[PDB]
Amino acid sequence: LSYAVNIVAALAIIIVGLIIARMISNAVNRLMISRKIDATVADFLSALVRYGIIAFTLIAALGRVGVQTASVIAVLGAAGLAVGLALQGSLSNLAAGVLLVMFRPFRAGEYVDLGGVAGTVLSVQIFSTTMRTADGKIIVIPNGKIIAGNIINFSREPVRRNEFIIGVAYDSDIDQVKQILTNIIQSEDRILKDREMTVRLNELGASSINFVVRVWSNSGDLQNVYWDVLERIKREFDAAGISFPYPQMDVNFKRV
Amino acid sequence: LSYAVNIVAALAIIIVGLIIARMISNAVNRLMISRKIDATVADFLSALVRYGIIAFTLIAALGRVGVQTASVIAVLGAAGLAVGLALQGSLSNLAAGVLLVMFRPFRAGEYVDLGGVAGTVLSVQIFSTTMRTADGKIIVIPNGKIIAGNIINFSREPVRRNEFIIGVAYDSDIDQVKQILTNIIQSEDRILKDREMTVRLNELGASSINFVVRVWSNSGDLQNVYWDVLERIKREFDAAGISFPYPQMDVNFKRV
Amino acid sequence: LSYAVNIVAALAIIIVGLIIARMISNAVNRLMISRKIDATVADFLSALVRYGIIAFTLIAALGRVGVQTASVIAVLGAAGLAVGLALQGSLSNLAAGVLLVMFRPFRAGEYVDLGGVAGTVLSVQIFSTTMRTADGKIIVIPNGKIIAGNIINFSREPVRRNEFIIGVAYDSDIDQVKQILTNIIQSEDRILKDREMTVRLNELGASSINFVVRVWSNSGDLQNVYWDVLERIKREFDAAGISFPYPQMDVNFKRV
Amino acid sequence: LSYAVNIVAALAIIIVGLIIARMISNAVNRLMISRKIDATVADFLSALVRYGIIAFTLIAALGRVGVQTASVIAVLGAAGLAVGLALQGSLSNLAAGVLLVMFRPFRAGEYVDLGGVAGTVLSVQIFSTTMRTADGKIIVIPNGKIIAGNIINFSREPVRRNEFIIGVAYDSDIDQVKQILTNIIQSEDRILKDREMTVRLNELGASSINFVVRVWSNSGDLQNVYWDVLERIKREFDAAGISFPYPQMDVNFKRV
Amino acid sequence: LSYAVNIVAALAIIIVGLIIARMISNAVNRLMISRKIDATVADFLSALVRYGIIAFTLIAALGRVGVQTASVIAVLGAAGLAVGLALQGSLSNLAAGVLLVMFRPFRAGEYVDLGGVAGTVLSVQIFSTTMRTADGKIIVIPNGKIIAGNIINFSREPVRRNEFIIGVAYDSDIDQVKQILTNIIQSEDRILKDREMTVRLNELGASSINFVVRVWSNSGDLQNVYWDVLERIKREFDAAGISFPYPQMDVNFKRV
Amino acid sequence: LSYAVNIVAALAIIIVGLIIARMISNAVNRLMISRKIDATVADFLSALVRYGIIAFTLIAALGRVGVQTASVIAVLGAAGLAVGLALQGSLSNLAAGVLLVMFRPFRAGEYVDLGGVAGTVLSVQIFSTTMRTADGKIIVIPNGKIIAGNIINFSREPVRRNEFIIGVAYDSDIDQVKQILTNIIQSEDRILKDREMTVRLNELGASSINFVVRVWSNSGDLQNVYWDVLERIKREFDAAGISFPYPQMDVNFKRV
Amino acid sequence: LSYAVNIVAALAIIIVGLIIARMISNAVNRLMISRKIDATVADFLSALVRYGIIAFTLIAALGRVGVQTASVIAVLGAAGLAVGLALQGSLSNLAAGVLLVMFRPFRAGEYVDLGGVAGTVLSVQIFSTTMRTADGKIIVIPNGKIIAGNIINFSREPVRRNEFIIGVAYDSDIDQVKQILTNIIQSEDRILKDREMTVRLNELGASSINFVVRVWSNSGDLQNVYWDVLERIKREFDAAGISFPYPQMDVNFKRV
Repeated sequence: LSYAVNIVAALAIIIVGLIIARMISNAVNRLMISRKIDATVADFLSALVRYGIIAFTLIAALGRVGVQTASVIAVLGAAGLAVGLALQGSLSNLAAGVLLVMFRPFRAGEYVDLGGVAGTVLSVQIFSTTMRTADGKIIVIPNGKIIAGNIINFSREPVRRNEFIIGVAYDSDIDQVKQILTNIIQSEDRILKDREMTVRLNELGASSINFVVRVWSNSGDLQNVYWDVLERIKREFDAAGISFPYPQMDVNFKRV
Repeated sequence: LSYAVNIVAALAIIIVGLIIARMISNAVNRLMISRKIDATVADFLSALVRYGIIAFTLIAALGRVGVQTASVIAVLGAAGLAVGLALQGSLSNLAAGVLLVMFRPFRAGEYVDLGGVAGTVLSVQIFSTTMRTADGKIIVIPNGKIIAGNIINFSREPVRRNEFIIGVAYDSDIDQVKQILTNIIQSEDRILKDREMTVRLNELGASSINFVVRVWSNSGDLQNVYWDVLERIKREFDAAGISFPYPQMDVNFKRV
Repeated sequence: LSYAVNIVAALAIIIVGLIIARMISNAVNRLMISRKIDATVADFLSALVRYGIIAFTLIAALGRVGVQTASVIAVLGAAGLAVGLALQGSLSNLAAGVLLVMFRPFRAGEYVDLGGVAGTVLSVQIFSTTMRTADGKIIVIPNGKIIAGNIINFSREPVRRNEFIIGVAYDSDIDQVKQILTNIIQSEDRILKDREMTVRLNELGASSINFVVRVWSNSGDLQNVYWDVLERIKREFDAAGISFPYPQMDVNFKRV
Repeated sequence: LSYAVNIVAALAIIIVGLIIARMISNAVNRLMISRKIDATVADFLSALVRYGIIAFTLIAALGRVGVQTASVIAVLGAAGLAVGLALQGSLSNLAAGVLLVMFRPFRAGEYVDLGGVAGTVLSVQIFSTTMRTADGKIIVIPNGKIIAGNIINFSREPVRRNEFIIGVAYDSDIDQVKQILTNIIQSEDRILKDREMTVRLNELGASSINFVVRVWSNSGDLQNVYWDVLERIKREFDAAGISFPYPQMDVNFKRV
Repeated sequence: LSYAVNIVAALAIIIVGLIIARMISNAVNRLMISRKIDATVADFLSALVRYGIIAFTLIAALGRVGVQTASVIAVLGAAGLAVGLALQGSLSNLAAGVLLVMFRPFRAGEYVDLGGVAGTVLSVQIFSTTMRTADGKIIVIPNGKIIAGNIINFSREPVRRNEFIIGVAYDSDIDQVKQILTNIIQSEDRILKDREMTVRLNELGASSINFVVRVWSNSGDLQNVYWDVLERIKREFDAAGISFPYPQMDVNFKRV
Repeated sequence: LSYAVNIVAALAIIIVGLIIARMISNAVNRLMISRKIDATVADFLSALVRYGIIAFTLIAALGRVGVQTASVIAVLGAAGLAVGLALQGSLSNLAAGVLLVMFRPFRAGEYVDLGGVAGTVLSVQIFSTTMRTADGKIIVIPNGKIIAGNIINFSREPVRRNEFIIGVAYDSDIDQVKQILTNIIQSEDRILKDREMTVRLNELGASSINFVVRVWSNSGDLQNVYWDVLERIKREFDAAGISFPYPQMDVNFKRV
Repeated sequence: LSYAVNIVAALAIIIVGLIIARMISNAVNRLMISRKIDATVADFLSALVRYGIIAFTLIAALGRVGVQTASVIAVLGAAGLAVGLALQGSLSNLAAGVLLVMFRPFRAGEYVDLGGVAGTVLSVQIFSTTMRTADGKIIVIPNGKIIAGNIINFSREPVRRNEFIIGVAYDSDIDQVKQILTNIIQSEDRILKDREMTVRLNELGASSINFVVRVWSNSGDLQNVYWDVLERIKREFDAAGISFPYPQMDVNFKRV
C-alpha cells in the first residue's frame, strides 16, 4: 500500500547497484593488473571498491524507506568494524603476502627456516605459503608469522660452514690431532681452501678435549662434506692411536 | 494518556520491523546460498542485514517517543561496540572458517598436525574443526588457532621419509655396518629405490657411533616400513657380531 | 528557586524512565525466552535494552537542566566506553558461554580436557563452567579460556586406544616376545578384535628394546584393560624367562 | 575588566556544580545500596554519575568564557580516554570483583588454588582478594587474574582422593603386595568404603614396580589418611619381606 | 601586513592563556591537596586542567588566523591520541600508584615478594616503588607490574611456618626418628606450642625416607628457628645412630 | 586554465605555511628549552606544533581546490592514525626516556641489571640507553623495555652481601667448621663487623653439608672479598682436616 | 540516459585526479629527498600525499553520482581503517627502519646480536635488515623486532674480555696454578697489560676447583687469544703435574 511503492524503487536501485558494482569492480580489475602494480593488490582494491560502492548504493537505497543518512552510516560503521575486526588476522596475512613477493626474502624452491620449521618453499599463496620439509611433510605457514619473525634463508649464499666437534682423550698428543685433522681437510676436494680452515682446541670438557674443525664448502655439497670428513676422522683416528673417550669417571673406593 | 498513544505506534512500527527483518533476511539467505558464494558467508550476511534493519527500525521507532537520532545512534553505537567486542574471538573463528574451506589446507579425512595436536580431520564446522587423534580422542580446535599457526599436513604428499638412528659400538667395522644396512634397505620392497637412500655416519656420540638411515616410502606404509626395517636391523646385527652398546663408562679406580 | 522547578520535572521523567525500563525489560524477557532463542542471550538483550532506555531517559532528562544533547552523549559515550572496557573479559565469557551450549563440544557429565586440566563437566554456567576432576577437586574454568583452546573430549567416541611400551633386554628372542604379547591380547576379552592390534618393535633404546602394544577397547573399560594387560605381562614374562632390564652400564676398568 | 566578569559566574556555576555533584552522588549512593543491587556496583555508579555531572557543569561553565561546545567535548573526550586508558586494568579488577561475589567460585575461608598459588581465602576486597597460604604468607591476588584463570576450589566438595604410588622390587609377589595394600586400606577407618578403592599395578618402571593405591576420604582428614596409610605401608612392608628398591643398576665389567 | 595584525592578538591571547593556565593549575593544586583527596591524584588533575585550558586557549587562538574549530579540534584530537598513546604505560603506573597507597598491600619497610623479586619496600614513588633486597641490591619495580601480579607480603602476619624435610635411611626405626624430632621441637623455645606441630612420614623417596617437620614460629625469628633446629637435628641424629643416607645404588655385577 | 589559478594560490599558502611552521617551531624550541622543562620534551612539542600547523595550513589550502573541510579532516585523521600507529613503539620509548631522566632509577656510570642484561650505563639517549657490559660488549636497550621491567641498580647502595655456600663432608665436626669460618671472617678487614655476619648450617644436602656464610662489605670491593675469603677457605680447610666431598655414592654389590 | 552523463564527468575528474596524483607525488618526492630529510621517509610522505589526494578526488567524484560527503567519508574511513589495520605491522617496520638509520645502533658490516641471532649486518633495507651469520646463513630480521629488543653490538668497542674457567683437582697447589696461569698471560703478547688481568679462585665445584682467568684483548683477535691461551694452558699443565680432573665419585661399598 503506502510502504511497498518505495520498496520496489529501493530494490531497483539496489539491483542496479549490484550491476554497477560488478561493472566497476571488473573494470578496475582489468585496468590495474595490466597497468602498474600486481595481481594480488589489485584484487584487494577490486574487492574494496566493490564493497565500497555496494555500501554507497545501500546508503542511497535506505533513504527511500525514510531512514536518514546519519543513522545508516552509524549502522554501517558498526557493521564495518564488525567485519573489519573479523578480518584483522585475515588481512594481515594478505598485507604480508604482498611484501613477501615484492621484496622476496625467499623465492620458490629455496630451503628456508621460517622460525623453527625448515623446508623448501613450494609457493607463496595469497594468505599462506606452503613449504615441503626435508621429510616430505607439507607445512602451511600463514604470512603473518613469516614476516613477524626471522627468515633464515639457508640457500641464498653459495658457501656455508660446517662445524665438527671432535672429542678426544686427555692423554692424546695435541700436535698429532692437529696434524691429522689438518691432513684430512687439506686433501678433501670440496672444502674451500681460500677461506678460513680452523683446527684449534675449542674446550677442555669434563672427560674429553673438544677440538673444533670448521671448514667452508659450497651449499649444495655441505652435508656430503660433513658425512665424508666425519667418516674419515673415524677411520684415521683408529689407525693412529687416538682414542675417542667414553664418559670417564674417577671412582674412589671406601670399602666400609 | 499523552504518552502511550505514540508507544502503540512504536510497537506497530517495531513489529512490522521484525516482520520485514525476517522477510529480507530469508530473502537474501535464499538468494545468496544459490547464486554465488557459500552456505556460511551468506548466513553471516543474513545475520548482518537482519540485525542491521532491526537497528534501522529501532532508530525509526525511538523518534516517536521524542528521543532524537543523534542520541539513539550514540546509545546504539555504544551497544554495538559492546556486542562487537563480545564477538571478537567469536567472529575471528568464523572468518577463519571461511578461509579453511575456501583455500583448504586440509580436507576432511586427512592426517594433520594443527600446532602440537595431530589427528585425522573429521569436519570443519562454522567455528571449530573436530579432529580425531590416533588414540580415539576427539579434539575440537577453534579456527582462530588453526589459521594463526602452522598446518603440518602429513597426508597431502604421497612419499615421506623415515629416519632410523642406529647406535653401534666404537670398535665395529664401519664398512660392515654400511654394507649390512644397505643390504637391508636394498631388499625391502616398499622402500622407493628411485629416491635418496642414505646410510652414512651421522655422528660420533658419547658411547656409540650413530649411523643415520633415511629412506623414502609411500605415506600409507611409512610406519610398517619403520617397524619392518628396525626389526630386521635387530635381527641382522646379532647375526653379524655388531653390538648395540650400553651406556659405556670408563671408571678409573683410586682405592684410597 | 529558578533552578529546582526543572529538577523536579527531571526527577519525574527519570522515575517514569525507571518504570518503563522495568516494564520493557521484563516484557522482552517474557517474550524472547519463550519464542525463539535462549534463556541466556535473551537476558543479555534484556539488560541491553534496559540500560539502553535508561540512557534514553537520561538524555531526555538532562536537557531539562540546560545541558545540550551533544555534550550529554559525549559524557555518556565516555562512561559507556568506561563500562564497556570494564566488561571486555566479563562479556567475552558470556559470548563464549552462548557457543558452548549452542554448539556443545561437551555436554554435562562428560570427561574432557580443557587445556591441561581434565575432568568431568558438571555444568556450564553463564560465565564459567565447573568441572570435577578425577581426584574430587572442583575447577571453575572461565568460558573465554575454553573456546580459545583445544577441547579434548575424552568421552564422545566409544572406542579408545591403549599404548603399552614394554622394555625387554637385548638378548631376548623377538619372536618369543611377539608371541607372548600376542597370546595375551588374543585372549583378553574386552580388547576389540576387529580393530588394529599391533605388537611390533618400536625402538632400540639405550639399555632395552621397547616393544609397543596398542590395542583398542571401549572407553568405559580402557583403564581396566590397561591394568589387566600390564599385570598379565608382568606375570607371563617372569614365567617365560624374559627379563625386564635394569638401567644397564658397561663399565671399563682402569685400575691406575 | 572585560574578562573576569564572566570568570566569576563560571566559578559560581562550578561551585554549585560541585554542590549538586555531592548531592546527587550521595543520593544515588543512599538509594541504590538499599534498594536493589550491591554495595560495590552502586559506589561505581555513584562515582560515574559524580564525575559525569562534574563534566556536565564543566561543559556548561566553559561556554561562559567563549569556548564552544564542540571543542570542550573534544578536549574532554581526549582527557576522558586518557583517564579511561589509565583505568583499564584498574577497572577490570572491579568488574571481576563484582563477579567473584555475585557468582562466588569461592567464599571466605575456603582453600583454593588461584592459578599456582594455593591458600585459604580471607576476604574479597574491591580490587584484590587476600589469601593466606599454608605457611602463613599473605598473597594479594588482583581480581583480573582470578577470573581469567582456573579456580581450583579444594574445599567445596566433601570427598577427595589420595594417590599413593608404592615402588616395590621386581622379584616381589604381586599377589602378596595386592593383599597387604588391601588389608591396610580395608582396616583404615576414615577411608570411604562405598567408593572406588583401587590397588592395581600402575606401571613397570626402570628399577621398581609402581603400584597405585587411590582411596577416597573426607576433605578434612585427607592429609591424615595419607600420613597414616603411608606410615603403615612402611611398617607392614618391612614385616613381610617386601623390599622398597634402591635405584638399581646392571653393571657389566670389562677389566681391560 | 594583512596577516600579522591578527598574529599579535593570537600571541596576546596565548600568553594570557599561559598566565591563566598557571593560575588555575596552582589554584586547584592549592585547593585539592588540602581539602579531600591526595597529594598525587590532585597533581594529576592539576596537569589535566592545565593542559586542558592550554588546549582551550589554543582553540580560541587558532580561530584568529582563519582556521575553523572543526579542524583545530581534529588536529588537536590527533595530537591528543598521539600524546595519550605515548603515555599509556606511563599513566597506568600512576593509576596503580594511587591504588598502592589507597589500599596498601604493603607499607614502607615490609618484606614483600612482588612477583619473583623479594625485598624490603623502601618507598612507593609516583611511578615506581623501590625495594631493597636481602643482599643490598636496589630493585625499582614499576607500579604496573605490582598491581598486575601477586603481592606476597611476607611480613603482615606475625606467625609463619617452617618446613624441614629430613631424609633418613630405609633401615632406621620410624618410632625413634619420630621421637627424636619430637623431643627437639618440644624443647625449642621459640616454636609455638599452641599451633600445629607435625612430625609425620612425608614420603618414601628413591634412597631415603623423607620425614616432614613443620613448626610455627614468629615471623621475626623464623630463620633462626630453622638454623637452630636443623643444626640440632644434625647433632642429635649422629648421637643416636640414625644415618643420613648418600644417593644409594644397587649395582648388579655381570663380569663378562 | 580554470583550475590552476587556485593551485598557484594553494602553493603560495602552503609555502608561507612552511615558513611559519619553521618560525613557530624554532620559536617554541628557543623558548621552552630555556624557560621550564627539558631539552627532550620541548623538541617533542616543537615537532608536535610543527606538524600541527603544517596540518592547519593543509586544511586551509585544500579548501581552495573545492575540497571541503569535513573531508580533508577525514583523510587527515586517517593519515594521522596511520602515522600514529606507525609511531606507537617509536614514541613509547620517548615517553619512557623522559621518565628515565626525570626520576633517574640509574645515572650514567652505574652498574645496573635491566632485566637479564647487566652492565654500566653509558648514556640515556632519546629512544634507547646504551650500556657497556662487564665483558666490553655494547648493549642498546630501548626505553620501553627498561621502564616496563625491573631495574636492579647494583651500585646505588654502598654495602652489599656475599653468600658463600661451603659443602663439607658429613663426618666433619660442625663446631670446628663454624669456628674456622668464623676465624676467617673475623680477621678479614673489608668485611663489615657492625652488620650481620652469619656462619650457620644451611642445609643437609645429598652428599655434603652446606654451610652458608653471608657477610656484608662495601660495593666496590665485594668481588675481592669473595675471591679472598674463598681462597682462604680452601687454604684453611686443607690445613685442618676438613674435607670437601666428592659426589658420594653408596653402591650395594650383587655379584650375580 | 539520465545516469551516465554524470558518470562520464566522474571518470574525467578521476582521471585528472590520477594525473595530479602522479604530479604532486613526484613533485614532493623530487623536493624532499634533496632538501632536508631522507630517501625513506620522503617516499612514505609521497605515498601518503598520493593516496591522500586520490581520496580527495574520490570524495569530489562521488558527489557527482548523488552520494553525499558524510557517507563517502564514512565508507572511506571504514576502508581506511581496513587498510590501516592491514598495514600495522607492515608500517611499524618502516618506522623502526627510520630509527635504525637515523640513530644507528649498528652500521653495515658490524657483528651484532639482535636478540638471539648473531651475525654481520649486511644492509638495512626499508622493512627488514639482512645479516649474515658466522656460518654463512642469511637471516632477514624485520625492523619491528630489532628496535623492540636488545642490540648487542659486539664490534663497536675495540677491547673485549675473555673468560676461561679452568677446573683443576682438589689436591693441587693453588699457588702453583695461580703462578702458571699468570706466567701464561704475562707472556702472551695480544693480552692488554694495562687492564684488569685476573687469575683468582672462582669456585669450589663438585669435583674440581674452578679458577677464573679473565683477560682483555682487542676485539679483532679475541678468539685467537682464547684458542692460544687455552692450548698453552693444556700444554703447561701437563708439564707441571697439575691434573684436569674427571667427574670424581666417592663410592662406598656394601657387599651384601
